[PDB]
Amino acid sequence: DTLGSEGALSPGGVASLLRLPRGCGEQTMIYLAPTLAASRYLDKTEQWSTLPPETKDHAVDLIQKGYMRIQQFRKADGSYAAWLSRDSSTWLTAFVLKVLSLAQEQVGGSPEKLQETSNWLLSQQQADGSFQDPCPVLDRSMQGGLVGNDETVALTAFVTIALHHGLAVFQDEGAEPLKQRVEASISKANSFLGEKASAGLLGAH
Amino acid sequence: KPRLLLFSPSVVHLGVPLSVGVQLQDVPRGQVVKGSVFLRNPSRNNVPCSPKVDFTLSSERDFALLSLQVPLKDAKSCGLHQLLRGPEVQLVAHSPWLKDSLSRTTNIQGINLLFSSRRGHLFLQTDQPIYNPGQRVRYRVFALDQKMRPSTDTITVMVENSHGLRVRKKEVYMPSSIFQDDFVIPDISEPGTWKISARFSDGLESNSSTQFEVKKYVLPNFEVKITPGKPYILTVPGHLDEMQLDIQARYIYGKPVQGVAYVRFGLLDEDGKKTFFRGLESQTKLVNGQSHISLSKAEFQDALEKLNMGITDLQGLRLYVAAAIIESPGGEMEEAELTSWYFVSSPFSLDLSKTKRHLVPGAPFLLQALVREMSGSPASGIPVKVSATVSSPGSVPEVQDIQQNTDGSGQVSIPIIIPQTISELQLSVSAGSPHPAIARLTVAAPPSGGPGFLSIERPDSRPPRVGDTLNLNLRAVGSGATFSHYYYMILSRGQIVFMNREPKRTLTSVSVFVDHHLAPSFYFVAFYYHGDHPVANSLRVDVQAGACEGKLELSVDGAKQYRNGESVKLHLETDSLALVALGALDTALYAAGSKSHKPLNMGKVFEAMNSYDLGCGPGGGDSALQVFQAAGLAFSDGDQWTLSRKRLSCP
Amino acid sequence: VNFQKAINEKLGQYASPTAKRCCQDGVTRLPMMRSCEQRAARVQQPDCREPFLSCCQFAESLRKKSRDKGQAGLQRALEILQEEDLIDEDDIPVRSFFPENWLWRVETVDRFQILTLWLPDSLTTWEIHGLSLSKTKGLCVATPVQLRVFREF
Amino acid sequence: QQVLVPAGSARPVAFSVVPTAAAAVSLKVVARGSFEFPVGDAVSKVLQIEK
Ligand SMILES: *[C@@H]1O[C@H](CO)[C@@H](O[C@@H]2O[C@H](CO)[C@@H](O[C@@H]3O[C@H](CO)[C@@H](O)[C@H](O)[C@@H]3O)[C@H](O)[C@H]2NC(C)=O)[C@H](O)[C@H]1NC(C)=O
Ligand SMILES: *[C@@H]1O[C@H](CO)[C@@H](O[C@@H]2O[C@H](CO)[C@@H](O[C@@H]3O[C@H](CO)[C@@H](O)[C@H](O)[C@@H]3O)[C@H](O)[C@H]2NC(C)=O)[C@H](O)[C@H]1NC(C)=O
Repeated sequence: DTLGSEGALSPGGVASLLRLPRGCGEQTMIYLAPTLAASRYLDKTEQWSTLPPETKDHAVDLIQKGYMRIQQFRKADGSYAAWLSRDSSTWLTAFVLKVLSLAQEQVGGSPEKLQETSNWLLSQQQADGSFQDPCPVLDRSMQGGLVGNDETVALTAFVTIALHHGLAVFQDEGAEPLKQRVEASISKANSFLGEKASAGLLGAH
Repeated sequence: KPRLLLFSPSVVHLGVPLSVGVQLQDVPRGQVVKGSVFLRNPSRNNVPCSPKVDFTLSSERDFALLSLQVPLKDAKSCGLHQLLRGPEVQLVAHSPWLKDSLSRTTNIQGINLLFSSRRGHLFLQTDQPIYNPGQRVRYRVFALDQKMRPSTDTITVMVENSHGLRVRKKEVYMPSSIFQDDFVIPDISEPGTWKISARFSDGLESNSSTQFEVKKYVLPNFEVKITPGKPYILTVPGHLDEMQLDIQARYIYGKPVQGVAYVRFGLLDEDGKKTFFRGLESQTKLVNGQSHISLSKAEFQDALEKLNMGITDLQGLRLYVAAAIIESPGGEMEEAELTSWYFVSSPFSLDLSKTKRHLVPGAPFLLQALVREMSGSPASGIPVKVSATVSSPGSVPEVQDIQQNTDGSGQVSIPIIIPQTISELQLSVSAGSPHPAIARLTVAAPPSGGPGFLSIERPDSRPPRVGDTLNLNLRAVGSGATFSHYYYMILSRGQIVFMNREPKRTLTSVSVFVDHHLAPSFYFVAFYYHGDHPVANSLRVDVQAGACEGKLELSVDGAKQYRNGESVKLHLETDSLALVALGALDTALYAAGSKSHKPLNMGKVFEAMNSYDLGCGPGGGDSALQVFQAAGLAFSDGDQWTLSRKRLSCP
Repeated sequence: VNFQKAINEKLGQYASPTAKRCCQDGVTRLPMMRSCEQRAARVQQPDCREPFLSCCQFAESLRKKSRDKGQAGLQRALEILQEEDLIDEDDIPVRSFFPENWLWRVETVDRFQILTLWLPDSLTTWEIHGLSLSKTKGLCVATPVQLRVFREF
Repeated sequence: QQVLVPAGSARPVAFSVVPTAAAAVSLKVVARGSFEFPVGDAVSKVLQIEK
């Protein structure tokens, strides 16, 4: 009921079921990440035959619709901004790489552009190993104090999860020059996350 | 003394047949030679690219026009697709006669050619030229081969936005040779020009593209017209025309708008820069929804001096008129602009592109010009006079003053006789009255010690229709040779389409039958041999406006004014069973003020078919070796070589 | 007229396009009535704030001094009208919305065929284009035929 | 309601109405030319009425 013809794979997708305006750039992934998760459940359980066969056409239309919309927010240097002509956000750039790495095969995307995207995220890693955003889309960590500790750790963990999904894009061309840099960047950030997790006092999120 | 001639188009397109011309001269009376010609990799171990076409040449059939297939799969096996330094391949002819009688050190003879993956013809069009973010856009692409017949090969179609990023990429193999696709522009899109590009999947550089503008929503409440009194401004020392315009504002149903019109004047550069006159902005009230604005010659010169310019400083700029009409009852306003008010030196313009710019000493030089009236191309009945300064070596230069009246589509062809002892020719062309359009050209004579020249004379220089017979005169000039035949060939769309010989007479005439294969323009190349030296010259013939094979006719019988909703019946008639792709476009988006990206016509189709033409000139003739290069060919006789193009372009 | 000349004369004091754009934003009247200095404090670049503040202060002072003076006439009534806006030197907006392309299709036609169609309503006359694709005879471009749709009432 | 419309002109016609339903009503305005003129047009649109 959640991922079927009456759910995430409806002709209008979950975007019409969530019932909120989706003008912002991050909201474009509501056409992508839920549709991808709905396809993963039906693929691994071999349940496409139960639904009407036109659902697969609905799925690829939603993913291509999201890819076509989100690419309008792409900056020249491979980063993504919350709005058009707005400053680039490290968090949103990570979210795009985490989702578009899975969807690029079926939408006709370019692996070269995603390799350019991950290189920009690597340039935002600080000396400690944490990542930094000059204008994050989400703040969240409020009411509970020590906001800088939670934000930097949550952002770093979110970028690493995005960079790991980006490893699936690489082939033989980027196996030596770029893939080794990303794996080292993930290991450098995991050292930051490891000491902060061992030190404790992190928020629940 | 005996030799084998090999010419071929300068660039071979992979996947489509390459027409190869082979000819031999000065052979014994009963000689018969045989061999093979094929493409081979100039790198590696010089692996031949599979297909070999054999030739058998006799003294009674000394020429052969061959078709080399050159398939894609064997081009990859040859290793050309991998590349190294440049995209070049060599076409080589193998015959024992090279070692058997010419005694050339190698049994192989060939020349280097560039290669390209471009093949076929791809036409693509959108359902509208101008869209708004949020609108769906339908586009269709047509696939045709070299012979303008439907092609079923797989294509890859891609759409990029204003910033050049792909938003869609699809691969489709298409029977019936028409592919249609829909998509919706996201509403947050930045305004600009998007581009759709379609190419054959195997042809990496076979791309054809159409582009459209996506812009923000704007619909005027009432129509606004800016109408100049004269559609151009004449600037001549001591004279300046009236410079007057009318401004009209009315609602669509007809009632005139009651309001005030604010008009401002400036200069519009050809790059796009706008420079306003700060003191000459004017405000006038509309009467009957209209207003008449006049800018005096005194005010205009005062305006130019305000920004430190003179009347002489005008250089093809446009007088810019920007009008804002504000309604009096409502207060809302609409704007309009006039960007087509050029400063011109004459009501006519001269096109001198068809001039050879290469002299043939001792033979008439044809001055070819086209006179346009800016509003339209054909300026017929206009007197055009040429002043020809013939610079002789040593003696005083002599002047020829010839004139003729343009006719037909505004063309003119003025013979200018030049002696055999000439250093350079300087031409001064003056067309139109009272204010003439001028064009000045200087041509240098070929080297004086040349081994003779060939003159190709054309009696009536009017473009022939498809089906007419054109007669061309071959006239050798200079020292004179002992040759037995003239050799001529026809080049159309970058391929050798015809080749033949013509015997040497006191007056030799070649009759060419122009059919559909030769449209829209073809090169006529002719040559003879004088003591192991080729002597050649070429002439480009433009074919008159052609028509389809068969026909497609659309007709709505009777009066074509219809009301809303009621049915209308359209008649479609065609020569065979065919796929008829239709489309209805509003006349507003195609109006004068809009840079509309005009739709397809037969002119666009013929121009697209001519994209494979390799001719980088109007005829050439300075040197017999490079007159084949100026026609688009690469050629070698075993003694001299063509240099081969640096790039698929005309430097 | 006098308002347009003075604002353009103020714009003439700034030669850089960055300064002109920051100045042109200043002379534009905000919808809600925020104080000029209060409004000018928002812009993030001080190199943009300095011309923005100067043009905003000059525009508001000039607009209030010229206020209530316009609409001359023999009548003793006074028409209420909004404050004059700067007429942009940016490009004018050419119409961008046009009716959708009906009859965008491809039909199999054997020798000849007639299509019965229902005409969408509009006041602009349109022209129909056509492309014929034949396997034996190739591509052909039809000459456009005009169809003028009009409304009596 | 008899309304005179001049040539090449537009004339608004004022009708008064107040919705008492709670769903949606399709209202249709009918215009017909008098005398022997067959001119006339009708427009039907749905008016969404909310609580
Ligand atoms: C098929 O695709 C090729 C590859 O993009 C197209 O060639 C490109 O053509 C454009 C237009 O001429 C070139 O841009 C121009 O460059 C010159 C020199 O810098 C500049 O002065 C112009 O203002 C313009 O920017 C572009 O360089 C060229 N691509 C390459 C790699 O050279 C070709 O036009 C396409 N053909 C069709 C029919 O779409
Ligand atoms: C059709 O409709 C039009 C518009 O409503 C009618 O025009 C009106 O015609 C009358 C009679 O001619 C005009 O009144 C006269 O005006 C003149 C000055 O123009 C004056 O000297 C006369 O004493 C008289 O008052 C009236 O002004 C005019 N409407 C407008 C807006 O100017 C027309 O009459 C109608 N056709 C018929 C056959 O009734």
